[PDB]
Amino acid sequence: YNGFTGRKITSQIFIGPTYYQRLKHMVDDKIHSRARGPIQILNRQPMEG
Amino acid sequence: MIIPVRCFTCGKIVGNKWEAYLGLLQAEYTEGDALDALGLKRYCCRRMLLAHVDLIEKLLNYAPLEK
Amino acid sequence: PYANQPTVRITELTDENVKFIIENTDLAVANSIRRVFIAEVPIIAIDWVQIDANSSVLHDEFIAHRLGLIPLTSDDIVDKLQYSRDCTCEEFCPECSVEFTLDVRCNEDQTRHVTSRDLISNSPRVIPVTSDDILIVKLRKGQELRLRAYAKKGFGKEHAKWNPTAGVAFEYDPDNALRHTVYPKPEEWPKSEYSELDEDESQAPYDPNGKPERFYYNVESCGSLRPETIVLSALSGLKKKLSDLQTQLSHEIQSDV
Amino acid sequence: YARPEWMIVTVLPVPPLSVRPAVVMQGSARNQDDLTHKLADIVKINNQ
Amino acid sequence: MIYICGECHTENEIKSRDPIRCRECGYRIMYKKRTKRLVVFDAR
RNA sequence: UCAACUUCAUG
Ligand SMILES: CO[C@@H]1[C@H](O)[C@H](n2cnc3c(=O)nc(N)[nH]c32)O[C@H]1COP(=O)(O)OP(=O)(O)OP(=O)(O)O
Ligand SMILES: [Zn+2]
Ligand SMILES: [Zn+2]
Ligand SMILES: [Zn+2]
Repeated sequence: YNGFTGRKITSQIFIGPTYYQRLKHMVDDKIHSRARGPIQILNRQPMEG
Repeated sequence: MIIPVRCFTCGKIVGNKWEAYLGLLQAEYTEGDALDALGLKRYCCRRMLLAHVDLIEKLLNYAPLEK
Repeated sequence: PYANQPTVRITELTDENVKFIIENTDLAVANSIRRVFIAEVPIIAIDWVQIDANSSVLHDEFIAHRLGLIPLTSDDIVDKLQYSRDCTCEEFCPECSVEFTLDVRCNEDQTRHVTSRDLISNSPRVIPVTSDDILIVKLRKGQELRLRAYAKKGFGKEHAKWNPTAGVAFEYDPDNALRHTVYPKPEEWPKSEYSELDEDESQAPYDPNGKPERFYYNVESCGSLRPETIVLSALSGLKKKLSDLQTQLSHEIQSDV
Repeated sequence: YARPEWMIVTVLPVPPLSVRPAVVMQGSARNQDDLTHKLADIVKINNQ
Repeated sequence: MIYICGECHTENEIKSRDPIRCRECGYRIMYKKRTKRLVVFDAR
């Protein structure tokens, strides 16, 4: 049954208990942004990482 | 690590049923019959007890940092 | 041009369950009543935890999580209690919250099962649905858990800890006569418990003029609120949301004029 | 712009310190660039 | 501060610039011990 | 708040 409207979904949906794993890759570890931050000595270009 | 309070899918309290489940398993009851005796009806709640691994007992073997 | 008059028939009433049928109502109204059951019925649950000492294996925020999920009796005073935002006093006070305390130490050799029974409330009306018990943590000898908690009014839209219900079963058209679900092979499909069809007939004949009515509900209580009062509070809360909407609408219409 | 004799190295250009920065650790020590070490070797051999 | 011993679990008070050795057991691993200030946890 | 190197992962 559709959660928002309550109407039965016309196509019957495949449901069951499946085992799922949470991989170590998480968005908080990957989000990054740069704006005139630290700069390397030799190249005098923005740093890496 | 320890039996979750409340089934994830619906929210029925399953935290109070682990010790009773283990006792019923010791009695003779099959896993399904014990789950029925505890009142777990939907397969979402039965997954909570059936698939639970109680690691808190293994962690309690290590001695506490402060005694 | 006006609202239909709904009718209710309660089939089952037990301390944990209410099975009822609402007839002559719209699908939207019925679904939103179910939605309010799940998300917009106020309840009392722990939302502030301060752990003085936690030497248990579980970390502090794990303990706080488990304490928040513990149901608390909220039958009468949840309507009296105010939200923390509404209360004039800074932080929390008897009117906006309830205080619990836990002081457990495993002095004995045998493992001590800290349960919801060990939580002690300052007001007798809120108790952790103890009258087994929910296991907060297991303590080895020499391990101690001491904490103070404050429980506040809230509803399930904020957090699932405030859900007053376990599973709301909602069904309409038990025998498919509006063809809202089109079975590829109707015979393979199990009959509903509310189905009135004979065993030979898999589906009722298509009703071209039909509209979803006679909705069947089974509301299971989590123990915090009685299953009857979950439904009554949901109806009242939906009515209050509509009335607030109407007040704001009238004010803005007056402003436009 | 280029005479064949100028190809043979009689004067070795020593790059500025910007080209070969001094690599500082904790103020306790200053490692030197590979170019600085190679130039030190060249100076030693030239003096010998 | 006061450091709890790793092995014998007895609090010992070690001044700054002092070797990290528990009295009466000699273990060289100490732990800083929980803070007096209290942190609020939302049960969520 | 350095730099080289390696390895391991992500597309
Ligand atoms: C579809 O093409 C992409 C891109 O070409 C880019 N890519 C990825 N790895 C590399 C690499 O090593 N070097 C370069 N240059 N590009 C690379 O990744 C390719 C696919 O790889 P995949 O086949 O694993 O994608 P699934 O089919 O596996 O997707 P699921 O169902 O998991 O989501
Ligand atoms: Zn469940
Ligand atoms: Zn207050
Ligand atoms: Zn020691």
